[PDB]
Amino acid sequence: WNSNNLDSKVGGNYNYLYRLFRKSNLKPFERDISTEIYQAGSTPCNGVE
Amino acid sequence: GFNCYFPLQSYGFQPTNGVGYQPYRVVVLSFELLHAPATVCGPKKSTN
Amino acid sequence: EVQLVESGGGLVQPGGSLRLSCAASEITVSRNYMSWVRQAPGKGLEWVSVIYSGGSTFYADSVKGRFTISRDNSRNTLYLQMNSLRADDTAVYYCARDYGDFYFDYWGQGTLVTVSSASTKGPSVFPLAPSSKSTSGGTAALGCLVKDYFPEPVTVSWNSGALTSGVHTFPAVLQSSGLYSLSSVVTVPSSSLGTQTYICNVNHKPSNTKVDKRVEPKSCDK
Amino acid sequence: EVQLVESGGGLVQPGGSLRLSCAASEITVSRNYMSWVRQAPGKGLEWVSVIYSGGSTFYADSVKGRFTISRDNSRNTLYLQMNSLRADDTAVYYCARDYGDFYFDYWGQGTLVTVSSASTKGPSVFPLAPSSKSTSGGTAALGCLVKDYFPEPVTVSWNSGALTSGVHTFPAVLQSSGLYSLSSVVTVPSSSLGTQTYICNVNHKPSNTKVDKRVEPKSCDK
Amino acid sequence: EIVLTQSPGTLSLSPGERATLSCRASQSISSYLAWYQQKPGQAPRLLIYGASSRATGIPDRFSGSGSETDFTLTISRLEPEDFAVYFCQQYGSSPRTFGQGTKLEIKRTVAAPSVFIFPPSDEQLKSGTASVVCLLNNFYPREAKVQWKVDNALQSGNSQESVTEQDSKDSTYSLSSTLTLSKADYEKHKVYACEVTHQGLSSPVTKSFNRGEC
Amino acid sequence: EIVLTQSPGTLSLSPGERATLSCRASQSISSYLAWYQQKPGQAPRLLIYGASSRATGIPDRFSGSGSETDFTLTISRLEPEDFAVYFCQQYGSSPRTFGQGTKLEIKRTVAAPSVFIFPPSDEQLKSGTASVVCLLNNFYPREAKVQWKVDNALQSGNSQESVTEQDSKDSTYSLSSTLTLSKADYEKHKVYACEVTHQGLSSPVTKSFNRGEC
Repeated sequence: WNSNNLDSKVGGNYNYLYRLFRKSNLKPFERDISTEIYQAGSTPCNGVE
Repeated sequence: GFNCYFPLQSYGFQPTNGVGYQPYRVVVLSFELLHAPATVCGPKKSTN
Repeated sequence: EVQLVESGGGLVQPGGSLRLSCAASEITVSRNYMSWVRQAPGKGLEWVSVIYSGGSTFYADSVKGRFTISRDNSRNTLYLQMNSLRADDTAVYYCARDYGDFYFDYWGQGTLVTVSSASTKGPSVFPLAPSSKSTSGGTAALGCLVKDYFPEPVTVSWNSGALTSGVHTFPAVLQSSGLYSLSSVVTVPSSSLGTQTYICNVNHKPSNTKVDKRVEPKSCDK
Repeated sequence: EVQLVESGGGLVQPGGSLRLSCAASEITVSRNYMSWVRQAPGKGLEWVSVIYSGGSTFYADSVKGRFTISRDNSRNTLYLQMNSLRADDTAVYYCARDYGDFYFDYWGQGTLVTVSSASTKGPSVFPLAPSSKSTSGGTAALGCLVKDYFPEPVTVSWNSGALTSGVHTFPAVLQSSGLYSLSSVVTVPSSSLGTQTYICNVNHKPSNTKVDKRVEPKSCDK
Repeated sequence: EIVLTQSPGTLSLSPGERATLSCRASQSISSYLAWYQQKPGQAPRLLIYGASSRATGIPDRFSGSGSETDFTLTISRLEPEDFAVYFCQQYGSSPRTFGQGTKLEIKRTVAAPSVFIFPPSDEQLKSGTASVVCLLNNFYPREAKVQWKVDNALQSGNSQESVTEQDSKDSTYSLSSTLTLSKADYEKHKVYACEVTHQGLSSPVTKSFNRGEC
Repeated sequence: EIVLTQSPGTLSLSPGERATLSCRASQSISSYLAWYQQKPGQAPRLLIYGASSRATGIPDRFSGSGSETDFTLTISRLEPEDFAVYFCQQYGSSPRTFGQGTKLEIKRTVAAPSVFIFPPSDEQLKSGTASVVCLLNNFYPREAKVQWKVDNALQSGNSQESVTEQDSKDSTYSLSSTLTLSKADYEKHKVYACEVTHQGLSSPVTKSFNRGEC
C-alpha cells in the first residue's frame, strides 16, 4: 500500500536505503546486510569511498 | 597387385615391442534373457 | 585514463548473424553494470540492453528474440550477438559502463554496423596536387579525394598521423550508384613544399582496404 | 593413371566458412580410404582427417565438431566443408589415399587455404634499369620489382609462359606492412638490348589483376 | 514509455555569456534527470545528474535545476570548446530513453571564405566519368551561397554540395560543392565558372577556368 | 601425442654417394614409421613402406632403417633427381603424426655470386619511400651472406630476404634482398653500399653507389 502521507518529506527523506552492488544474486529469503565498500577496479578500497 | 588388395592383413609381434602394440587375448561374455528355459545358473549355495 | 577498446562492426546481409564485443583497459567488467546503446544519424539514439552485476539480463522490446547480451570472464570482454536485423537498425553501437541509477559514466568511441544485401567494395583515392599560386604565402593547403566505395565510413591519415594542425576532412556523401565519397585536406608551412612531400594514408576498415597516395607540387602552369 | 584433381580453397576473413572438393581420375573413391592433410610453411604437414571404406570418419582432436567430410560415390569425388576457420590455419591442403594403415600413396596437386581479416590487394611494379657493368659480356641481367600485394602468390610471365629460359624469380616475402612482395630477373643478350621489345606480365589471382610493364635500357645519367 | 521534450530546437550564444537549456517530459521524473555532452566524432561525456549534481570532471560553469517534469540547465561564461549537442536522460521507468537533443553554437565574428577550383584528374577520365569540385573553406556563418555556370549557362541541377563541421579553435565553417559531368558533356563544354556570395565578402566573388587549361 | 625429430637440420652432399636420414620419436614403437618425399612446390610422394619395404615406383637406391625409437633413412648413389626435402610420418597410432622435415642438396663446386645493386625507381621516390635492391646470382654455397652499408655504416637489419631453391641446371642459387627507408632518411645519408661474403671469393666483395648518381 501507499506510504506518501507517512514517509515523504519536503526537505527529502533520506533514511530509506537499498543495496545496489553484489557479485551474485541473493538466494530466496537470503539476507545480506554487509556494508563493505565495493571495489570496481584493481585499486583496493581499504574502506575509503 | 596394384589396386588389387588382399582383404586381410597380418600382424607382427616381437618381444622387444612396446606394451601398446603387444598382442592381447580378448574374451567377450554376453547374456541372453528370452522367453525360454534358463540354462545358466549361479554357483552352489549350502549350509550345514 | 580509463579506456575501453571496441571491436566488431562491419557489413552484414539481412537474415545473417554477427558477434560484436568490446574490452576493458583497467575496469572490472564482471563486477559492474554494462549496457549497449545504438546511435543512428537522422533517427536519434536509443537504449538497447544491460547486464546487471549479478549476471541478470534485461532488454528493450525492440530487439527481443533478435538480440542477446553476455559477458566472458575468461577474457574480461563484453560480448554481443545479432539475429535477423532490420534496415532501421542501421546505426552505430556503443559500449559504456553505467552505475546504479544509470549515469552512463564512461564510454567507448563507438563502432558502426551496416546491414544490406549489397556486397563490399574497395575504395579509390585521387590525390590533389597543390597549385603554384598557393605557395605564395605562409602556408598552403594539400588534399586528396576518395570515392566509389561501400560502405561508409573511411578513415584517413596524413604522414601516419605525425602532423596535428591544419587537417580538415569532409563527411561522406551518397552516390546515386549507392556508393559513397569523401575528401580530406591538410594545412602545412610553405617552406617544405618543395622539400617535404606529404602522403595520405587511407583506411576503409569494413572492407579492410588501405590506399596510400602522395601530394607533390609538381607543376600546374600548363 | 590414377590422379586426384582438387579445387577450391582460398582466403576468407576469420569466422568464415569454406567447402573444398577433389575428384579422382581412375580410383573410384567409393572403395578406398581417403584423407585430408594440410601444410603450413616452416611448420610442416599436419593430419586433418580421413574416411574409411566403411563410410566411417574420424578427425583430429583440435577440430572435433568443426571440420566435416563427405563423399559422392556417383562421381568419384571427395567433399570437405570447413567452418569456423581461425588464425594461423592458412595453408595448402591435400587429398590422399592409402593402402594398409594409412600409407598416403597418391597425392593431388594441393589447394591453398587462407584466413586473415585483411582483404585482397593487387601488386605494384617498379622496373630496374640495367647498369653498364651488368651488360658486360654476351648477355645482360635485367629485372624488376613487385611489391605491396596480398594475398600471395603472384605469377610473373612473358608471352604467357613461352620462354621458360633465362628467368630467375625469387621467393615471395611477407612484409610487416601486411602485404607481400617478390622479385624476378631475366637474362638477354647484350646486343638485343636495344632492339627486342621487352614486356613483363604480372598476374595476381586473388585480385584477378594482370600487370604489364616494359623493360627498357634507359640510363643512370638522366 | 515516457517522452521528453527539449527547447530550444536551436540555441546560439556568443562567448562569455550565459546559456540556458530547459527540458520537459510527459510524466514526472522527480529530479532524476541528467545531462550528457557529445562533440562530433567523439564519445558522449557525463555532465550533471538530477537537479544539480554536477559530474566530477566538469567545471563550475555548468549548473542545472528543475523539478516536476520541468527542468532547466544554465551554463555561465561560455567558452569556445563548449560547442556540442546536449542530451537529457530519463529515469522514470523501464525502458529508459532520452530526448532528441539540442545543438548549441557560438557566434564570434564574420570572416570571408577562400575559394578554389580543382579539375577532374586523369584517372577520372580513364574511368569514363569526370567531376569538378569547388572548395570554400574558413568562413562564417554556415549559410554560404555558391553557384555554377557552364558555358555562360546556369547548370543548377548537376552539382552536389558538401558541408564540414565547426572548427572549435577558429569558429569558422567550410563548404565543398561538386559538379559531376559525363565524358561527352565534359569534352563538349569548355568554360567553367563558379559564383559565390558571402556575408564576410564585401562583394560577390566569381572564380572560373577553361577546360583548355588542362 | 607422439612427436618426431628429423635429423640433421640440413643435408649437403655431392651426387653418387650415400644418404643418411635419421629420425627419432618421443615414444618407442615397432616398425610404425615411413618416409615422404617432396620436390618443392609439388605433390609429396610416398617413399618407403614400413621401415624397409620399398614402393614399386621407387628405384633400389633407397633403403630405410628402424628400431624401437631410432629410425634412419639411407639412399645410395645420389643423383640430381633426388634434390628435395624429406619427411617422416607415423603409421602407428596416437592418432598419427609427422616429423619436421630435412632437405637434401646436391653438391658440385663452389661459385661466387654475381652482385649488382640497383637504385630506387622514380615511382618509389615519388611515393615518399625509398628502397635499395641488391641481387646475388648463381652462387653455391647457399650460405651466402649479404649485408648493407650506408655511408660505410652497417645497416643490414633493415631488410627481409628470400633465397630460391637449387638451380637444377647450374647447381647454384640466387638471393633477393631489399634495403628500404623513408625519403627523408634516404636523403639523410649520401652513399649506399652492400657487402657480400662468400666462400668462392678470397675476400668479401662490396659494391656501392652515391645517392647523387640518380
